[PDB]
Amino acid sequence: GAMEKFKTLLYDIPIECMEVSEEIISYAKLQLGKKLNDSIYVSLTDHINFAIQRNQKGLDIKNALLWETKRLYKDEFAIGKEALVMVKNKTGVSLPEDEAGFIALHIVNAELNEEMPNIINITKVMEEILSIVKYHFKIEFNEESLHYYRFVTDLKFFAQRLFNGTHMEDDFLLDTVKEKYHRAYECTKKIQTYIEREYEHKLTSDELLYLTIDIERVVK
Amino acid sequence: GAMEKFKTLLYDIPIECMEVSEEIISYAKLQLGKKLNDSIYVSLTDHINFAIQRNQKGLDIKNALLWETKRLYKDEFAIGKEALVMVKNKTGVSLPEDEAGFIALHIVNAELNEEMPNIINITKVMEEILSIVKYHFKIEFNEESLHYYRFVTDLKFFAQRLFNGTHMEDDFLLDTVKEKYHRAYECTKKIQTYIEREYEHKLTSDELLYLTIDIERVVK
Repeated sequence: GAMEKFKTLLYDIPIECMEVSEEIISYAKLQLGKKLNDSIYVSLTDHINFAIQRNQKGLDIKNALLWETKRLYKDEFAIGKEALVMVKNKTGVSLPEDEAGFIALHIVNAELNEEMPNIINITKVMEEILSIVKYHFKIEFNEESLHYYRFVTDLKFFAQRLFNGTHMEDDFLLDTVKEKYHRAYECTKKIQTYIEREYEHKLTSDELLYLTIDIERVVK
Repeated sequence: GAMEKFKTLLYDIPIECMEVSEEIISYAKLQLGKKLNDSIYVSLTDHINFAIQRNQKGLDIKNALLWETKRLYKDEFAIGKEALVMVKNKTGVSLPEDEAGFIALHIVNAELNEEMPNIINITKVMEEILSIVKYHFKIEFNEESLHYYRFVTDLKFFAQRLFNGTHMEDDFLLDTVKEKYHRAYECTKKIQTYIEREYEHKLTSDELLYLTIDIERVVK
């Protein structure tokens, strides 16, 4: 049919692919405890089928977002890791960890129809800090610059740490930027105080250093 | 059917969803010039359908990997951005940029059956630098630590810059870490020389600073 490709997989689907897809999703539902978009069954059936085909032809894939996925979508990644074990059990094929990341993203997609609290929290703090810098210097960001990319990535790092409750050193590296980049540091202090008072969270010396350099790079 | 969910979408698919899916994929193929897994038609039909449903019920989604996607999958993200325009043209709905990121990842998935040169290059350089640090200190990395996460993220940043040919300041921030973290800096110098000689690429003062701090944090 001319419209078959929009709604169904266009090939003879191996039963084993459907079996492992169901096994993975059953485990995902057990761990997450939330409803998942039924299309996850289609997406994983197809994904595992071609993941195996790639491995069989000697193509070892690489996932550019592997580490960020592991950190930001910890629960989905854990399921993705177990999924690779299930695939090995079913087919005898050992897929690279990179595939656990892609499986994790398929699960995230199936979860998009309900709010994701941790993501909302992290993005909220990022927005708040960006707002402080914009207002302090009365500037608009060049969101295409590599410096802005570094800045926003650092802010996500900070926000993640804040909501993970992870507790951590040496101010020697900060005392130096304080002198040369004093204007940027004035804003760093405002952010430090805001975060400590609003979230009872203390940024580390390293975070304050990165924040100061980031502000200097993006504002100048 | 008991197996329908593994191969087809389980609902009355709006014709408009298939229409915009085809429009987006036609453009993706025009821009990328490569073959795409036919399942991309199913994935995007379903994705846009629920993306619109989310918007209509007041759920504004957030994409935790938005910036990394924009940077690492530039071409796919550009298509994702244009896709949001096509969706607006078809339905009158303006989706958040976050959705452009998810659309980009669906495209990346459809491209996984052929090598992706840029990704291979970036990951190769990351591996080479990690190898230098491991061999220099005769250590094994605690890949679960936040310090390792920062380290590997920085390495990807460096590698991306290297293959993007992006040219950029002040060594004052490096002269300081040279004294306190001298052992780490000895390794920073080896990496700097390796990258300059092997790739004709010069790391910046900022990159050398981050690299030195990263090594100190991960080794100690």
